[PDB]
Amino acid sequence: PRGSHMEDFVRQCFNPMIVELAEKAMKEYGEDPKIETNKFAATCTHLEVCFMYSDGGSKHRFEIIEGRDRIMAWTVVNSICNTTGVEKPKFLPDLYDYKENRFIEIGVTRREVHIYYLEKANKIKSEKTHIHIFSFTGEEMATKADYTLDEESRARIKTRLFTIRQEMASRSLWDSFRQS
Ligand SMILES: [Mn+2]
Ligand SMILES: [Mn+2]
Repeated sequence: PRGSHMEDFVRQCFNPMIVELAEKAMKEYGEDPKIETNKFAATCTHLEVCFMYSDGGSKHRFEIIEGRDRIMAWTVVNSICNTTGVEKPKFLPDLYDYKENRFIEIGVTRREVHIYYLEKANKIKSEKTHIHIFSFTGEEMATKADYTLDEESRARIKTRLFTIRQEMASRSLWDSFRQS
């Protein structure tokens, strides 16, 4: 195959359960983790960030949409919309907040945080879908300046993102990863 250094780093940087879910998500979209290795790394990163995020709240706060099968992911969205009356989002969100009663779109970008959110806001164009963006530089940006979780839970996410960046840069892999 294509013995890429990025593929072997991804498999040692993320735990096997995350790597397996990212592989299933890329193949479900008809893409190869062995060839498009940058999206392989990004898919694993978005996955771990979403799971660290759901771990920050109370025991029953979040329903995790990301990481499920696409058909079942929309099934839980139906049950949430049909039991709480919240409008149906057009695009698949990542979580649902049972405390604040809204869906959450979590993004991870290598550019400045207001770039990615500005694109996500245009694409979403829903209504109450909360947007929370993280950067690889340590910045974050959320809708209405409402960051949902307290500072500690968001801080350890920022620390992990910068650790992944350092490990990539130490392997001469950060430059190509940033240009995508
Ligand atoms: Mn998602
Ligand atoms: Mn997202």
